[PDB]
Amino acid sequence: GARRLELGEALALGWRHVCHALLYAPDPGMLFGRIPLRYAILMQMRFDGRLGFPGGFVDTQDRSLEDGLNRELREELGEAAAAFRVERTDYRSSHVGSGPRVVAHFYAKRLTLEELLAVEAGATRAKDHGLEVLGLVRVPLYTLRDGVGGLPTFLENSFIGSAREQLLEALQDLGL
Amino acid sequence: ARRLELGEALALGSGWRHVCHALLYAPDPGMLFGRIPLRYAILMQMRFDGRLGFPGGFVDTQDRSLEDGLNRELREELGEAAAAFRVERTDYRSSHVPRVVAHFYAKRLTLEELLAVEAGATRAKDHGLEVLGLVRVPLYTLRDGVGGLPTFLENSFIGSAREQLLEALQDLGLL
Ligand SMILES: Nc1ncnc2c1ncn2[C@H]1O[C@H](COP(=O)(O)OP(=O)(O)OC[C@@H]2O[C@@H](O[C@H]3[C@@H](O)[C@@H](COP(=O)(O)OP(=O)(O)O)O[C@@H]3n3cnc4c(N)ncnc43)[C@@H](O)[C@@H]2O)[C@H](O)[C@@H]1O
Ligand SMILES: Nc1ncnc2c1ncn2[C@H]1O[C@H](COP(=O)(O)OP(=O)(O)OC[C@@H]2O[C@@H](O[C@H]3[C@@H](O)[C@@H](COP(=O)(O)OP(=O)(O)O)O[C@@H]3n3cnc4c(N)ncnc43)[C@@H](O)[C@@H]2O)[C@H](O)[C@@H]1O
Ligand SMILES: [Cl-]
Ligand SMILES: [Mg+2]
Ligand SMILES: [Mg+2]
Ligand SMILES: [Mg+2]
Ligand SMILES: [Mg+2]
Ligand code: NA
Ligand code: NA
Repeated sequence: GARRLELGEALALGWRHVCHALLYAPDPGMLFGRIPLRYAILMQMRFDGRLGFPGGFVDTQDRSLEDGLNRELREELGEAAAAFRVERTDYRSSHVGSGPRVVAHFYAKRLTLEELLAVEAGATRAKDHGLEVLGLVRVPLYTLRDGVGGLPTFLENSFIGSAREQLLEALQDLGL
Repeated sequence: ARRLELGEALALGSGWRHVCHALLYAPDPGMLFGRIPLRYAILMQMRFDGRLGFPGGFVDTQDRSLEDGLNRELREELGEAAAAFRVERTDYRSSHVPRVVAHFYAKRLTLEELLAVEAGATRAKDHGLEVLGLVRVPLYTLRDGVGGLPTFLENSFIGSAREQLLEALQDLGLL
């Protein structure tokens, strides 16, 4: 897919910069009792008809990449997002997007389960709800019985740009 | 799957199980970007297997009817905002065919009822467990031509929900 860049290497090009973020939180619940949920991971169904992570374009009124990311999260989720900040400490990888001079920045934030729920809960009151944002979904991590149902089936769905691959890496690296 | 009449499908042996699901929808005067008219908000959901489907579940013997069994599953899967209405036999659509025959419904609500339904749908009993969240079908197609609804239909669905969506979009002039 799109070439993997360094931050500064990509930051060098004077271009459209777009940041998205995976909010996760640890999950002691079990499906049916049997199945481990492990973590609760927040994606969203976009206006595209594709699955993906929240956030969006970085503009000229953004003091830093983070400012725009944290801005585009509040737009898409409402004021549950104002309980945290995704801090570049969270920055994971960059990819050259299919748009005219479009780099894509991927973040991953560890929230607590108690913060994460209130995001879902405040999502109908969001500014872009039923507009850019159609609906928040969780990611299934368990994959069982069928040997195909669960996560694998989930990843057969459509994903925006590089979200599938961003999602896979986060599961690998942050050990599963 | 393969179509059948309702009575035909009610005339069946003890080894058969029945399952009910309902397409909820409401008129929407809003527009995407203040330009693309939206039309209706049509709720679908992310299942435990990552297959896109409609609210609903098995009828089972303990519910008095198919409608009851739908409405109960609907309050479990969607939360207590589904108690604001009740999806009757006059909201039934079709019956399709392991040994199961699946019934599909379409219920037209207010915009305010359907919006109130999304807010409470995280407090639902099956949220996190059975259901992993709610979504709206985009009905528009974007100027690129691929985007919008067509790209939403590229997703992997459960049983015949796709057929049932495409059916429900044309059949009451949502297309
Ligand atoms: N992991 C990933 N990996 C990779 N790329 C990823 C990834 N995740 C997401 N992306 C996506 O991230 C980009 C933007 O997506 P978003 O996440 O939604 O960012 P966002 O929330 O800040 O805003 C979205 C934009 O809003 C729209 O704007 C309207 C409107 O303002 C109006 C005015 O447009 P302007 O040209 O004046 O706006 P500017 O773009 O110039 O600022 O027309 C736009 N529009 C409508 N249809 C089209 C079209 N077919 N082609 C181009 N533009 C279109 C679109 O241009 C954009 O999709 C690409 O779509 C790319 O696919
Ligand atoms: N449009 C549609 N058109 C048509 N069919 C449709 C449509 N939409 C949904 N369906 C499906 O609605 C039926 C099930 O009801 P649901 O719609 O999911 O609503 P519901 O809330 O009652 O949930 C049914 C679930 O199924 C039950 O448990 C599972 C699981 O634990 C499992 C436990 O043992 P297994 O080893 O068999 O698990 P699997 O190997 O089967 O995955 O038994 C149930 N189950 C799991 N997978 C399947 C399958 N492919 N076919 C039939 N039953 C299945 C209940 O505990 C759950 O509630 C059929 O699975 C059917 O495929
Ligand atoms: Cl604004
Ligand atoms: Mg946005
Ligand atoms: Mg977006
Ligand atoms: Mg059930
Ligand atoms: Mg259920
Ligand atoms: Na924006
Ligand atoms: Na409209």
